[PDB]
Amino acid sequence: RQEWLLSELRGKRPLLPPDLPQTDEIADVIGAFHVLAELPPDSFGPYIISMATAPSDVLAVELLQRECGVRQPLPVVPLFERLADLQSAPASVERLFSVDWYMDRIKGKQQVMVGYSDSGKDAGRLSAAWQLYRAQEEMAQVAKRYGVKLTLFHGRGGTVGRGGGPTHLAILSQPPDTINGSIRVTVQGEVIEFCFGEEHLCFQTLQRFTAATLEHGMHPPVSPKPEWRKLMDEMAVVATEEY
Amino acid sequence: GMSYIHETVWKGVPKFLRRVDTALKNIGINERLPYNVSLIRFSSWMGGDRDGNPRVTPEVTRDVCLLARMMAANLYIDQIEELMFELSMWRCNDELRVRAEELHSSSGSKVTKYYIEFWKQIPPNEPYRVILGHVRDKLYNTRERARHLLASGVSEISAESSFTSIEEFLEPLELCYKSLCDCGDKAIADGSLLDLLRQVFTFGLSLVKLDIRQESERHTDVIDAITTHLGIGSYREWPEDKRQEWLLSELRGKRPLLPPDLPQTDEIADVIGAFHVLAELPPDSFGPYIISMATAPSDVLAVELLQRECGVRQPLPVVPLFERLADLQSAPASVERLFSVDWYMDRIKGKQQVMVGYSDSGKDAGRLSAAWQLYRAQEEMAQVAKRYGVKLTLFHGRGGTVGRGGGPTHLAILSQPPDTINGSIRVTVQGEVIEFCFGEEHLCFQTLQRFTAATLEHGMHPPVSPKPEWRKLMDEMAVVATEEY
Repeated sequence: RQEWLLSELRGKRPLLPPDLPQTDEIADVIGAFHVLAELPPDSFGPYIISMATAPSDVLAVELLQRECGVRQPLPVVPLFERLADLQSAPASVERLFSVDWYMDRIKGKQQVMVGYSDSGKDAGRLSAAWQLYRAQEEMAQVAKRYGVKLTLFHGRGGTVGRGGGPTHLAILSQPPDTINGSIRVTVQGEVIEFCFGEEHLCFQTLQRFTAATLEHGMHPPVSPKPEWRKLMDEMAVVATEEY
Repeated sequence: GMSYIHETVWKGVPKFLRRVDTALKNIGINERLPYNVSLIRFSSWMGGDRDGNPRVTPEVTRDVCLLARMMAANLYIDQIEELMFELSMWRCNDELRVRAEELHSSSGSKVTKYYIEFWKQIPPNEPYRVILGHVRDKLYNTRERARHLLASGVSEISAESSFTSIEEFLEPLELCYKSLCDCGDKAIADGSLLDLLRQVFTFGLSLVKLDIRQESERHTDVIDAITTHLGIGSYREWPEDKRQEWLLSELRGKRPLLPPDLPQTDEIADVIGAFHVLAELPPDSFGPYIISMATAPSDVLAVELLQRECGVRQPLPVVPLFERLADLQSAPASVERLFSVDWYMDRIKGKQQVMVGYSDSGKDAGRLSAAWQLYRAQEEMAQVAKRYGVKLTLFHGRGGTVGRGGGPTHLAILSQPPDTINGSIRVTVQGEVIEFCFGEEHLCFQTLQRFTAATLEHGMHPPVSPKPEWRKLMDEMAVVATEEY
């Protein structure tokens, strides 16, 4: 997949065939790619590939996008949500930084979302929670190694079950040196009423984020002790087992 | 050249046939000639032929081919407008009765005050006037549709609101005929109705089909730039067997070759342009796509590619132009080599056509040599086809003066090898001659008469085949002639 896609991306000759048949599904996706072509570049965020698993997953949207004609190809970002993908994530991320082509189009910046909702679904809460830590822990290191301004998109839910909880507490419970510059966070419907229902609520919400986020940078939390690390890893498998 | 169509040939054709009917009955055949059959058809090169003439840009074709469609639309209206006045019968087909009633409740509008005749809604009491009227209205949008298209960029008038195909225009007409013949009144059907029906088959929706021409070395430029750019060699420097390989792989393929980032050129584009327009306009408004000075079979394929690659619904057929002496000799060669390509031979579907030029042939060699050479050439070519079971039809590039292959029509047909016409032939009416042949009433009637009478006879009573003796002397002389010239 990587081999082919990569060469195809370096080619000059078209691909998407006119006579190509189309499912009620193969259309809903190819059409969407066209709407992005029309609308202005400033009105779009990134293209997030749910259930991201391997480096090809990204390269595929990198292609489909140019093969459907797009001025400013939205940036593509992986959504490692299953425990399996989370563990492998750090690899994927490094691989993508290995492909000269990508590294050049990346321009030094890179984003990657990480789900909490489904993540805690396959594996227990404790396990998922711990895994996510390591996830962003290593990912950062990888990035850092290639000098990439990796920023993480946090798919936090409304309930503790989907990664919910007090803003500051949360941002606090994240590996030191992973936030610093930027951070993205979701506000699941119900939470919007909460976090931005009143004016005093809004002001405080803005207050919370910018504050918490500022501290985590200049006053990072403590890095777990080897002993803690080990015992965590352990309780990790035991928590999924019973799960 | 159009002036003749809507001034003498338009109302001529129908009359010519009426006589072809009277003749048939005089020989026993108590049946008119089916209106679907078309004894004579008119095509044009004005706007399509762009070989060596830069002024015929791809837009020129859109314009001329659009304007011509408006003229047809216009002509037919005068036809229908009156026809309505004639078919005032009420006794109709069980089938027409339905078709009519539906259009009655569907219209419901009658406020068309700007209509000189048949302005308020037509009662279903007059079945045919009902359907005819409908056909007329759709005809107006067809005329206006084109007007706007020509005037501005587009038209408010919808596609479905107008006639886009000949079948769409025949179904209603044909209906009336059947209805009439069925409910008795056949004679009344065989009247103005029969005439209009014939016109539609002869003239269609665009007065005349339009041929297209362009020396192949241009098609080579385009294909070569496409390969160079994509990083796969220079199509130019490719050996004929190589080109046939690549070109055939492509035709078989499914993945697009035409890169959007392709570096255009006034000419590299001027040619792509042409193809695009071919896609825009209807499939019917065109004739064949001729390739000047095209030799090897790769030359016929390179076009088969570009057509589809530049997106063409019903890609028009390709026909070579053998004119220079040399090309006429090695003519049956390239011909056979071309029937040897499975893909081609397969999409061709038996029918094949090649054009033989009469001007340059005797320019480089004698008139005698050339005259004999064109005979031999189209003689053999007729077998290289008969052997592969293909209905090859010849396009004769006959001029005005004998020096360019001209001369009396019946004599010129009679001078053609036996068994090489069989009711299928295309002949050019070079500028000046158009005046000569269709300038007046009787004049036009003679040209049509002459052509069909000759072509008919040349088939059922062929000319003699040259005795071995003659052939030898002829071949020998031809040499002396050319050596003398």
